[PDB]
Amino acid sequence: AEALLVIPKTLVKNSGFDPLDVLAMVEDELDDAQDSDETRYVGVDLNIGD
Amino acid sequence: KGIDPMSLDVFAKHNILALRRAKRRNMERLQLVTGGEAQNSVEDLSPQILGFSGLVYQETIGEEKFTYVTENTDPKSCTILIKGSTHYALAQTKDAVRDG
Amino acid sequence: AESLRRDAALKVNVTSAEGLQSVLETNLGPKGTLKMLVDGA
Amino acid sequence: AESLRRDAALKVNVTSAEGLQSVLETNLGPKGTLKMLVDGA
Amino acid sequence: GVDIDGESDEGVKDIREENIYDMLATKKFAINVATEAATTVLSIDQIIMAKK
Amino acid sequence: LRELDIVHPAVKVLVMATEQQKIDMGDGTNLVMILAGELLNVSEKLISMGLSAVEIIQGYNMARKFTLKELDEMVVGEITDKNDKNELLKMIKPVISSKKYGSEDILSELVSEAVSHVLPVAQQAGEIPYFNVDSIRVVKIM
Amino acid sequence: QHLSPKDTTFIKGLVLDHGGRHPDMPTRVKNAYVLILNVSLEYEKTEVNS
Repeated sequence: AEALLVIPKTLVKNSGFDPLDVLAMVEDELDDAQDSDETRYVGVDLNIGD
Repeated sequence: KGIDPMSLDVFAKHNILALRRAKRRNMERLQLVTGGEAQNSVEDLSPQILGFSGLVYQETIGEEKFTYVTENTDPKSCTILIKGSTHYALAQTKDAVRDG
Repeated sequence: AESLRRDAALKVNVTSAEGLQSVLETNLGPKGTLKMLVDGA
Repeated sequence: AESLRRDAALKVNVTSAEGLQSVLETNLGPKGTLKMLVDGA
Repeated sequence: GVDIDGESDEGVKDIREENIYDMLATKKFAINVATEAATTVLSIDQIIMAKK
Repeated sequence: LRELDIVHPAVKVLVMATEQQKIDMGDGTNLVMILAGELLNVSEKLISMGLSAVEIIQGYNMARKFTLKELDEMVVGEITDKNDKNELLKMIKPVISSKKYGSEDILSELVSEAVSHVLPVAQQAGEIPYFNVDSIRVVKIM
Repeated sequence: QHLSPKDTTFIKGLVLDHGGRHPDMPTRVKNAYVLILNVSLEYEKTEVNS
């Protein structure tokens, strides 16, 4: 499971962005989606950073 | 095949576009795009052998010249023209097109 | 009387993978880096 | 270019603690080992 | 503009006196080529070579 | 550049871009190589500053589009393409300049006169090309 | 290798390398008929030089 998270950390590593900062922002959005019964996909935006 | 200099003045009065030194593999796909069958003998030529094509215009370049068979009703074929200024720009673009 | 515990060995096989990974690490993604490779040609 | 912006000599401070850890890891607990030191006098 | 001088002068002088101009086709084409030239060098973080 | 032996393959990148200036426009080869070399010096300070080279490349793409839009507003005069002997003196003078000193006055009338001989009489027609690159040959004699 | 990559366009048909070169050929021909001709339109010589 930890070996599959290197891909989103690699995309932000070349641009100089903090891989740990963008990792916590995605996990915070996935917690709100588990409570609701809807389906929403989350992804990393390299241009904006969020 | 080639073209003799005698027929150059004949095709100019009728504005008949002439070509020479054609690739054998490229002519096999012309039967699908144009629709006309290859005619070996003019004595057996039929009026239905003539195909259909759109606007044909040749670009003017000193080193080489191009012929556009494009704008066809049912071409059933495509060609991706790769342009570039340098040599590495052609290898990078060719890799991006084949990956897409 | 010769017998061993079969030491882990391994190592460099993974270490060589880390050096090769860093070559393609910066080459992946739209924001990655483009590297030049010319061998003998 | 100038300055440094790499502190990586810091890993020696962690590596120096790794050697002391492996020494004191074996003698920890009732199943540990009894260490012996000799000055030579 | 920039004056070469070579004898004497005070400050700069007008270029329109000598009518020294540059065409747009030459200047505009030189910008796109020089931009992509430095882009390739900055984009290459690794170089692999081999002896012949 | 063709008569020099290149060792590092990164140098050939600037050489290939320099040849593009000579083939198409034929002028400005010194402007391309010098400007490309300075962009690396200003980018070296950004590397030591900690700025990644990815955003440096993206910054030049935004600055290049802003520069091309300002080139149309910097145009002072417009060449009427009269092909007159006196009108061609304005374009040829800076070309001979910054190369050989003292010959700019003598070679201005010699080059401008040979161009008007090979060009026919036409105006406002760009369909059929006239001036080629082989129309002017240079010979030497002791 | 001539034109820049920014000026590239899509080709619906097929393009060929060596075309016919004549000064009086028209620039644009609309609705042209394509006819494959396998016979030689140029003078031929004996296998031995003559």
